[PDB]
Amino acid sequence: KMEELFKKHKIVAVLRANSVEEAKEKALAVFEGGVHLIEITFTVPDADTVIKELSFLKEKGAIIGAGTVTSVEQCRKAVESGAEFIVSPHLDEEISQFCKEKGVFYMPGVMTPTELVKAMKLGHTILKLFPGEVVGPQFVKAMKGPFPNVKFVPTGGVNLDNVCEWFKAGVLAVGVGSALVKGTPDEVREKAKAFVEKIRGC
Amino acid sequence: MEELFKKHKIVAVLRANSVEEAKEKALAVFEGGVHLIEITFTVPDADTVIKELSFLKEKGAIIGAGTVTSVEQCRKAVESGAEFIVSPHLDEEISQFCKEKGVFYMPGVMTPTELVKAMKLGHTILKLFPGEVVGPQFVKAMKGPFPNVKFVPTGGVNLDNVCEWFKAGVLAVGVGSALVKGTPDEVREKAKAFVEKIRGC
Amino acid sequence: KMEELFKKHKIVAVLRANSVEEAKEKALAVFEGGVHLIEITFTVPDADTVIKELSFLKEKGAIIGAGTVTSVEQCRKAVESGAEFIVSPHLDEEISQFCKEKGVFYMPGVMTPTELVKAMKLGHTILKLFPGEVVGPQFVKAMKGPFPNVKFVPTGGVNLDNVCEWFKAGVLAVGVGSALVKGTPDEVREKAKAFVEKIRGC
Repeated sequence: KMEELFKKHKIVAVLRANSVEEAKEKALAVFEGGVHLIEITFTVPDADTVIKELSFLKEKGAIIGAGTVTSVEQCRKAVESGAEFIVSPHLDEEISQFCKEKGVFYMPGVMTPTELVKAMKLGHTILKLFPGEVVGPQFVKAMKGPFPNVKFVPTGGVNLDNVCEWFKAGVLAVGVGSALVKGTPDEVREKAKAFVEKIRGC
Repeated sequence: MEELFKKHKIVAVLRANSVEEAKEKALAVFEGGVHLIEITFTVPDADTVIKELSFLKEKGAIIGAGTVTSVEQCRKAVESGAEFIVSPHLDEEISQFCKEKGVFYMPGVMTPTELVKAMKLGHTILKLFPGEVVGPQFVKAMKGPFPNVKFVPTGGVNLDNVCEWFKAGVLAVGVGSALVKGTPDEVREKAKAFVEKIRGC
Repeated sequence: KMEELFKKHKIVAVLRANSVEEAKEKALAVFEGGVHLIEITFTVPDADTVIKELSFLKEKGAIIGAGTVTSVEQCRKAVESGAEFIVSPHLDEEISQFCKEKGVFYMPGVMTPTELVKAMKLGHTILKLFPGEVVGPQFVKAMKGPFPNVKFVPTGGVNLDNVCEWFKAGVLAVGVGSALVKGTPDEVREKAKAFVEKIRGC
């Protein structure tokens, strides 16, 4: 289910905020601007409450998941609250096993070939590449040869200026954080439109 | 292998879409002066390719396997005559198998922590991958804390940067697409250029 | 205590050298130039001798530690010789445990988010980022989002040109090797003065 969605939409909003109220406002803005894939990070206070209270956005077509998951306890709260996918900055075998038990899509984050192979051995072929800015599109191109079956979602410093370079390198989708989600809701809505249009343009 | 890497300085990392293409490129490269030939397991029937190139060993070619990601692949490569095993990552299971089998294994590493784990498994010659991400800078940085580790970078090594890599302190380089892509004739020629450029530094 | 000393002093001299006498010459030079945090690496011959012999600087306010610690054996010798902190290029769980037991500050080095999370699970929030020149201040900015409580001390290529960029990126302190330590004692002392001024400035 999830693979096809990331393939279709090509962008996930990585939602960081300092309150439940701010996170909800930003999720709503990104969605109004055309971003349907929305990751509520666990750096948001009461992130699980946010996910539960965004059920109304799901009714409209939004796909709400959880990010910055660094423990199975957070993963469980995320899933119980309605998360449709789980993302972490790192590779975590425990979270991977939890998500399989629940039948929930997990996208671990990797930065190295060894992390990549460990993730692939746990059944993962769609990987978050984090921090993408640091390793660059070059990393994605380098992985093509040895790992033709693996697809990346680079996250970390993705912005309007570098988004097309990532798609030129062969990426499945991008995770956009601060370049998308910072600002007044009107600003965020218009940044969401800018990103959707930028991607449709590469 | 240590001494072979030291002497030859270049390993062709051979990716190809067929057995026939892989064999023709391995011959091209050898004819152009590259003695260390790594048949990656992304080559279809990479097993068969290594076995069918076994005769080149009699001409002094050293045929190994690359992109080895499981012990099952490792077994097939060794069974078919691979003289060395290379992977993009550090694999404890492949390390152990190659230790018992008495075959040289060069794991790939990208970080100081990965490097240290590989050293603890008995390795001091490491594939650095992807070289284009981490660069000569990484090789120079490792000389401080780990003076006795030596790297063989794979990834983006080309005619313009091969000498910088050797300036940074690498033991040999692994060259893929810059060497191996194109037709047999183009590959044999690019092989010659790399040997001369490397000798030239 | 070390967290507080890092924040106060902001720069650690990372001493590599080919002899005891060279290491001591460089330590004195850097100290006379106002760098109080001094890391003797275990690539210095008889580095534990260097640590013991520099003990007199401690009454002057120097804080002397050991770096390039790659085994518990070296860690035990360093602490025995008077090392007040321990640093490694990598994350070593055995060293972390030993240092925990002995009650000595340990700063493991990490280069990836997966290594970072493992180090956090071992109790570390202050991390060496190595090699700094490969991941850059962009790694430090990228980590602020998911790991807002983690503080970095980059080592690798920090120099007078980029030192303020690392601090502007959010680093707690910097580890400086050859940009600081290379040269005649007189040269090293003036570079130490230069680094302390430049850091105070930004």
